[PDB]
Amino acid sequence: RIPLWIVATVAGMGVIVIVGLFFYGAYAGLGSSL
Amino acid sequence: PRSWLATSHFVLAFFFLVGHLWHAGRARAAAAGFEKGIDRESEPVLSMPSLD
Amino acid sequence: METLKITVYIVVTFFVLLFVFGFLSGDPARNPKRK
Amino acid sequence: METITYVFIFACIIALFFFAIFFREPPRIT
Amino acid sequence: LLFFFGHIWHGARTLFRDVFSGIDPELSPE
Amino acid sequence: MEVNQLGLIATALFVLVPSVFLIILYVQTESQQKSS
Amino acid sequence: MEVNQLGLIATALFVLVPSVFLIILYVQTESQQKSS
Amino acid sequence: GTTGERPFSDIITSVRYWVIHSITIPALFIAGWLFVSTGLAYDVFGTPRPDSYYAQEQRSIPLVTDRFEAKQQVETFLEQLK
Amino acid sequence: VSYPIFTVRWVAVHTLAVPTIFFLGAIAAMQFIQR
Amino acid sequence: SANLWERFCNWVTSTDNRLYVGWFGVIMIPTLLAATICFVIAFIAAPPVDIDGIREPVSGSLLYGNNIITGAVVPSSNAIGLHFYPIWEAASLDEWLYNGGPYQLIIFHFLLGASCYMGRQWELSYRLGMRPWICVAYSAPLASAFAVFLIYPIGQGSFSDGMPLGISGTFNFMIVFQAEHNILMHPFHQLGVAGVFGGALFCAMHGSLVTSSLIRETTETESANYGYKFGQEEETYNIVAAHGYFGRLIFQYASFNNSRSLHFFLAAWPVVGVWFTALGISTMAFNLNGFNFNHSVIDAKGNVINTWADIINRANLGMEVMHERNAHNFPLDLA
Amino acid sequence: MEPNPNRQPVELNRTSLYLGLLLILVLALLFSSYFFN
Amino acid sequence: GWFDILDDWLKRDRFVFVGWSGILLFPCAYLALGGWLTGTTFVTSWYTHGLASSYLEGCNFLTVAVSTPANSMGHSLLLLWGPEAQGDFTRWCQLGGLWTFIALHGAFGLIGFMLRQFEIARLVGVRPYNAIAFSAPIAVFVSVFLIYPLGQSSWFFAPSFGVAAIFRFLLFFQGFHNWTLNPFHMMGVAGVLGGALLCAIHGATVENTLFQDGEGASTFRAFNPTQAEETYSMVTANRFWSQIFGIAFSNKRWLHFFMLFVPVTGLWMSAIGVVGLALNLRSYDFISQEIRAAEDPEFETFYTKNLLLNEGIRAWMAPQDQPHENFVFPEEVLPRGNAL
Amino acid sequence: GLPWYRVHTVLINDPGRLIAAHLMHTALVAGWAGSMALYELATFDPSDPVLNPMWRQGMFVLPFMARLGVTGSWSGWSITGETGIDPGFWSFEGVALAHIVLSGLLFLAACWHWVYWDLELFRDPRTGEPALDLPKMFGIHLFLAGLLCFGFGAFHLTGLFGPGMWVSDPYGLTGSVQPVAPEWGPDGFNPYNPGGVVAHHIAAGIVGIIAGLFHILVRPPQRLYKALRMGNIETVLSSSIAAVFFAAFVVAGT
Amino acid sequence: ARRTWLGDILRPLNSEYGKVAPGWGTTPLMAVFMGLFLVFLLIILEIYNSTLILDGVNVSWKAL
Ligand code: CLA
Ligand code: CLA
Ligand code: CLA
Ligand SMILES: C=Cc1c(C)c2cc3nc(c4c5[nH]c(cc6nc(cc1[nH]2)C(C)=C6CC)c(C)c5C(=O)[C@@H]4C(=O)OC)[C@@H](CCC(=O)OC/C=C(\C)CCC[C@H](C)CCC[C@H](C)CCCC(C)C)[C@@H]3C
Ligand SMILES: CCCCCCCCCCCCCCCC(=O)O[C@H](COC(=O)CCCCCCCCCCCC)CO[C@@H]1O[C@@H](CO)[C@H](O)[C@H](O)[C@@H]1O
Ligand SMILES: CC1=C(/C=C/C(C)=C/C=C/C(C)=C/C=C/C=C(C)/C=C/C=C(C)/C=C/C2=C(C)CCCC2(C)C)C(C)(C)CCC1
Ligand SMILES: CC1=C(/C=C/C(C)=C/C=C/C(C)=C/C=C/C=C(C)/C=C/C=C(C)/C=C/C2=C(C)CCCC2(C)C)C(C)(C)CCC1
Ligand SMILES: CC1=C(/C=C/C(C)=C/C=C/C(C)=C/C=C/C=C(C)/C=C/C=C(C)/C=C/C2=C(C)CCCC2(C)C)C(C)(C)CCC1
Ligand SMILES: CCCCCCCCCCCCO[C@@H]1O[C@H](CO)[C@@H](O[C@H]2O[C@H](CO)[C@@H](O)[C@H](O)[C@H]2O)[C@H](O)[C@H]1O
Ligand SMILES: [Fe+2]
Repeated sequence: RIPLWIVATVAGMGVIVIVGLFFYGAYAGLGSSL
Repeated sequence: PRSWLATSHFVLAFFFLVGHLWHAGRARAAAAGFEKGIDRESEPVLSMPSLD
Repeated sequence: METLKITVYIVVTFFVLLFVFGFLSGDPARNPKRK
Repeated sequence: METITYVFIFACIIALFFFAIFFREPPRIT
Repeated sequence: LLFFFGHIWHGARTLFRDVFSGIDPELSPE
Repeated sequence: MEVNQLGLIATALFVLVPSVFLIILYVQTESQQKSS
Repeated sequence: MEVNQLGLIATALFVLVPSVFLIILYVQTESQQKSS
Repeated sequence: GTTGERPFSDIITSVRYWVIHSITIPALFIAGWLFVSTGLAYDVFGTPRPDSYYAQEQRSIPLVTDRFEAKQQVETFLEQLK
Repeated sequence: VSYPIFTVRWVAVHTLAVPTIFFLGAIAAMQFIQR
Repeated sequence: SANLWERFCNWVTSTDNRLYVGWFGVIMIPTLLAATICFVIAFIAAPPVDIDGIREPVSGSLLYGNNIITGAVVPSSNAIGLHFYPIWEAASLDEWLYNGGPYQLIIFHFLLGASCYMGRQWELSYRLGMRPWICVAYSAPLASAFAVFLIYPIGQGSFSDGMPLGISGTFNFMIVFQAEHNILMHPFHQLGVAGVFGGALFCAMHGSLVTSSLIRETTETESANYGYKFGQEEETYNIVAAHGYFGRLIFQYASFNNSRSLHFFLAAWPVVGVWFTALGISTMAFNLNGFNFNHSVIDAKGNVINTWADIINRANLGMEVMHERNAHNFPLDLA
Repeated sequence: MEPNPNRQPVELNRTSLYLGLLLILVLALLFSSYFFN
Repeated sequence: GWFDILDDWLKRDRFVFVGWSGILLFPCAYLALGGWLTGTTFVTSWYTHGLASSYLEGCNFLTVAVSTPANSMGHSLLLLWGPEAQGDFTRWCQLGGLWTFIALHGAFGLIGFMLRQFEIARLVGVRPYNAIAFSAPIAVFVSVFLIYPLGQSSWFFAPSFGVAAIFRFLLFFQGFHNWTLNPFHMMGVAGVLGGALLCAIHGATVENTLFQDGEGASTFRAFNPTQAEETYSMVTANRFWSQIFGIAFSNKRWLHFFMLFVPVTGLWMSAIGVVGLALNLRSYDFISQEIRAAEDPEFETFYTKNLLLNEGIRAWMAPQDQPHENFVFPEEVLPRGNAL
Repeated sequence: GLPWYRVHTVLINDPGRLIAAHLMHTALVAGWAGSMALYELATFDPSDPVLNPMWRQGMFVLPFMARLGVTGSWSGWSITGETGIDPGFWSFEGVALAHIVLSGLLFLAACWHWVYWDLELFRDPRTGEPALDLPKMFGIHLFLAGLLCFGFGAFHLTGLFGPGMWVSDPYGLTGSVQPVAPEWGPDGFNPYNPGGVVAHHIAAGIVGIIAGLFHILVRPPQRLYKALRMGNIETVLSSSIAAVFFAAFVVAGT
Repeated sequence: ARRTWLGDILRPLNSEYGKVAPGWGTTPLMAVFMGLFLVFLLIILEIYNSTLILDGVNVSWKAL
């Protein structure tokens, strides 16, 4: 039913987001330097 | 900027030298024509006087 | 000390020459069978 | 006396290099 | 710590003698 | 230099002894074909 | 006692070295009959 | 060689799969988000909230200094924290 | 074929999958904890 | 004859010369012999060398108070910097020695030969009709030897910096580098470690597994090694029994079964990884150092909470401070 | 007493000789400095 | 009688093998990797040491860790139900219970995983040179995370399960034990480092010595996973190296054993070394050098140089790194060069 | 060719040349044992047990002879520093002597067993092949072991028949060799209570005697004899090496 | 072979070579003593580690 190349990219871009939300957290977060 | 620049380009610069070898080495053997493996039937080595 | 500089250059040039020519001497040719 | 002891073991590695190369048992095709 | 290796070696050499000299030539279902 | 006085021996034996052990074996091997 | 510091080596080598020369020959002899 | 049981390639592609998981996955994600969000996590793992390391002054660290009476010590440490 | 729905492997694949997402959600939540 | 040159070019290129002197080798051979010979003498006898800029000469040779572990060939002086200091540029050998002349002679030569050594590692393959790329795997170490001996100094401004030829001074290069670049905290080194650590890990695996699936062809009282004969026809172990086990250790698809695909992963993992560290040293050569998390995790009031990153930095300062005790006149270490 | 059955010959090839000397001599270049101390 | 019925069940060729060994390998392994992942994001190292060690606190992937327990704890096992924790899980988290928990579970986890290599090997019928090879890592972890500390004052001095929390363990060693000058660590390196070289020179030799058994360029397919002739030419290889380095293999069986011995041996020597640093039986100094430098103030070797670095690493680090010691070093005591 | 690292394989089925081998190892360890003793006696300074006690002088074997009762020399001095006492024969010199003699006998015995290696008692009566009944073998040894273990705790440590053991006070100021009384209470499990060292060798000795007879009498379940490849002497080696390293890790810790 | 006085008085000991009880013989009794031994060491290990304090025990140099 649901194609691989479509399960992938969705999830892929998906993790790029959560891992990006993490990278934003570096600044502003508690681990920020402010 | 002087850091960022000089830094990035050494990486690029380098990898490209690696790249150079990679292709110069491949195209220089794709020509003699054996970039896909030694010819079982006629192994150049097998016809050379041993050194011991 | 100057003589040593001369010598070395002469010496380094001799080898740099050999190298450049040796490859110019049609190196592609040297191999099992140049397809 | 140490200098000498160090330079010896070294001179030995170097002579052992010669022998291991130019005096091995040739790897004959079987 | 050096005798632990002895244990793990001889032990394994006991429960494995049947193969100590190499796997049984010709096999399948692996 | 104030070196350890037993160093010259600790190093000498540590080389000869096992090193000779090997020489013995090797040669005694060769002679199993009359060699040496 | 104020002994010669190289005595312990001069004696050690003077024993091992030639003594080993003989051990080598003997054993390499035995093996010319597979022995050892 | 021997290839047994329900395959992944298929299962990932199965509509039933996403039917089932497009509930479960975010469920867990929001379930844990609240674990932190609620501040529950803090209390579960005695981890200090940004405003609970030193009481206004005490530039001194609350360091456990002895086993056996270790706990009572930690307690009073939180105490002082007013 | 008639593959089963709940296998030993499923028990495994979930013990790591369930906690993770729970965490990824918790961790993604911290990114907003401040001061 | 047929003009010796024509002939010369055939010997130089002999495919059956005990050691393959090649066109690259025509340089590698004298260059490495100049370096190797000067190193060996320098290391045995050689006056203390005013490494840093001051006049606090360090002795590295054996005849001057060292042992194999402490001894080394010391880097050319800081007063010299990046300037080219060959023997003919000295007023006398003594000057040349006191200022560290031996170092430059030794590294410029080792780097030249080690390069041709890389080129040679291609020429022979060609002459033997084999695939190339071996020389590309060797570009990792070389790249690391280049970083540490040439790139790092070009960045810092002097060969006085840049790993010294000696066991203990190598530890020096490191302990200081850390304090100056916080390298352990740089992505490129961590990849270097994953590479070097990983590489070993797999070297044990490959070597392990294969040995574990050799085909019984020897008694119990004779080496397993004899079961193989040089050049022998077919394989010498069951690459399927191998995968049969390893696959089951973790899980089938989390394993290999293609010698070619397996062996490539062996030469790519450590090479790619080691390249990076070379790119780390080469990068931190221009002062783009490791990560810096000092005074992050600050609390509600503003108190700094200290993370392991700080105990690190605390130990780094200690290095920063004591190193080169007599070479600083001003607050910031910008060299 | 008479001949003993269990009894094989011993062996060590050139390569092993060479690899041994390398191991010995090198272990010696390593530890010698800590022996002289 | 049912033992077998069970044995049968356990030894069934599933996706992820199990085995009797698994009845240990998984209960622990998971339970350990689990505790790490937990402590790494949730629990703190504030009462134990004095730092933020998790995500919830503000730490990032590099700066997080499950940091050892307080020094005042000792070599206590820290059993959740023991004298210290007194059953209270949360406090258990605060006193550093999560460390002995990870350490000990991971420990039995490596025991489990080796038994596995030994269980699967016996079944599939192959030699066990992979459970033997794996002794090398047992040595490292069993001596670096268990023996070492047992030799010192408490667990507080063991590595801490963290990226930086390790780099710290590295410098500490350089600074107090002067590790890099230890012959055993040296071998350690010579092995890990050269094991990498083997694992890369062999990989490249194989790939650039392949016979042609395909038509295209991507020669990965040309290898029949099925038996027969060698895929590359050992004969050609042996030739290459021998003329370009003088020495060269010529016995695949020996080559692959060497590849097992090199990296394994070196991590073993690496271990013995640390077993020594547990008793502070380090290789710190060369007396011959010290005596000379004490008398003659113009004698300087890269040796002495490095020793000053250590003095610095200890002086400036010690204070925040060993809180239970209440160190107080007035600015006038701190050893320092000039200017800096 | 047999590899060098296997040369000693020629004994995996020569109970005579094995016992001969094992006899030589023991003989050497005794040699060394008394050997060490003498070296230390030839360099130990007894003049001051206050500020220059044996442990300052890098003494390794001397302390072990002290713990069990040997505390004096034929030279008239005591390790506690007592005015002209008199060990029996059992002085540090005596102990060293005894050992030097033992390693002598063991050496000779090690030869007899090498020449006369083909002893009937070594071959399976049913077959013409050599063989050792390890299970009964073990039971016999464990019997003796425990028998001896008991004896050591019962008569030696107790002073019932022999000296005691080195017992001191909380601050090593008054240590000496006194006879210790067993202690079965729970405190006898406190590593610092000598009475525990006595009660142990008395209990574990009996528990060791009982267990011996058992193995001397009861045969190994079919299943187990197969499992732990019994009958293969090399399975005993792995089992001992495992305990020997266990014992080790425990003596290193204490 | 070569029998001898001592050799004979011993023969009956090294005589039941392959001899073996049937099936799972005493194995379960063995599994009980083992698990029993195991827990005891844990009791020791935990006394020495003071992770199990007892009245009158106390693990310090203190005693005599
Ligand atoms: C309890 C004692 C013990 C005993 C009786 C044995 C017995 C045996 N071992 Mg094992 N072994 C042990 C402990 C023991 N081992 C330990 C602790 C380890 C881990 C290091 C090993 C590792 C080991 C390996 C890796 C191998 C054996 C092999 C063998 C068999 C042949 C040995 C041989 O050829 O030696 C002859 C040895 C030499 C010529 C060299 C000796 C070199 C060392 C480095 C010198 C040290 C010398 C010094 C005097 C020793 C003092 C000892 C110290 C503990 C006090 C033999 C059955 C071999 C085998 O299985 O064969 C098929 C084999 O390959 N063993
Ligand atoms: C004839 C009997 C005999 C006697 C009375 C002695 C007596 C002595 N020996 Mg000597 N020894 C002997 C034979 C003997 N030895 C032999 C045959 C050898 C080998 C050649 C040695 C080798 C030797 C050495 C190398 C050393 C001594 C030392 C000593 C002195 C005390 C050291 C000590 O505390 O050991 C205590 C010993 C033990 C801890 C043994 C018990 C071992 C474990 C705990 C038990 C294993 C049991 C097993 C698992 C079975 C299960 C038991 C069951 C009940 C549950 C002591 C004077 C020491 C000394 O000071 O030298 C002068 C020393 O360093 N001896
Ligand atoms: C259980 C082992 C043991 C122990 C703990 C001791 C302990 C002690 N000895 Mg005794 N000794 C022993 C065995 C032991 N000895 C043996 C078997 C002998 C006979 C040779 C001696 C002979 C002896 C003498 C002659 C003297 C002592 C002295 C001493 C004391 C001083 C410490 C010292 O000498 O450090 C020195 C230790 C070292 C630096 C050794 C380190 C070992 C290196 C690392 C091994 C080599 C590495 C290896 C080759 C690596 C290869 C790896 C491979 C995988 C490739 C100390 C109490 C001295 C004394 O009387 O004190 C006042 C003294 O003069 N001992
Ligand atoms: C650099 C670090 C390093 C790592 C991370 C590592 C990892 C691994 N090696 C394995 C194997 C091997 N490694 C081998 C040789 C080597 N391995 C080396 C170095 C490493 N090896 C070296 C130097 C060698 C010598 C060459 C061999 C020969 C094998 C194998 O056969 C085996 C394999 O299958 O190969 C792929 C795998 C075993 C899985 C397992 O035990 O599960 C069971 C245990 C679990 C799940 C619990 C973890 C236990 C530890 C004690 C707890 C750590 C705590 C946290 C979980 C993590 C710490 C966090 C960090 C930030 C510090 C595992 C992936
Ligand atoms: C002062 C500083 C000291 C530095 C020390 C450096 C040590 C590095 C040497 C590498 C170790 C060898 C590892 C492979 C083992 C092997 O396999 O080589 C063996 C020869 O070994 C040896 O005795 C090798 C002796 C070392 C030679 C040094 C090379 C010098 C370079 C010259 C440059 C030319 C321009 C013999 O080969 C084997 O021989 C047989 C073994 O039974 C089988 O055929 C095997 O498959 C294999 O062919
Ligand atoms: C993991 C993985 C994966 C994944 C992937 C992914 C996830 C991807 C993604 C991707 C993406 C996600 C992409 C995107 C792209 C895009 C593009 C390419 C774009 C372009 C654009 C443009 C050009 C624009 C323009 C403009 C605008 C918009 C605005 C206004 C202005 C202008 C006009 C400028 C795969 C499957 C491979 C497989 C393996 C694994
Ligand atoms: C402790 C404990 C316990 C338990 C617990 C557990 C078991 C847990 C688990 C947990 C888990 C199991 C978790 C997990 C988590 C995870 C995470 C959080 C992850 C993340 C990841 C990431 C973030 C990634 C990324 C990446 C990378 C690395 C690379 C490539 C790319 C990417 C980007 C994708 C109990 C109760 C018994 C008791 C007490 C203690
Ligand atoms: C280098 C070293 C080592 C080693 C060493 C050893 C192992 C030694 C041994 C030694 C020994 C092992 C010795 C022995 C000795 C012996 C002796 C000295 C004996 C004697 C004997 C005698 C004198 C006898 C006599 C007699 C007879 C025959 C008959 C009867 C009668 C009489 C008793 C008179 C160690 C590892 C620690 C560490 C590192 C270094
Ligand atoms: C392929 C091999 C390459 C080898 C290259 C080197 C070849 C020359 C080898 C020379 C060997 C002897 O080298 C010589 O040893 C003696 C010790 O024995 C050293 O002498 C050393 O000890 C003596 C005391 O015994 C001291 O007074 C002296 O001050 C100290 O330097 C010499 O300073 C060193 O020059
Ligand atoms: Fe391979």
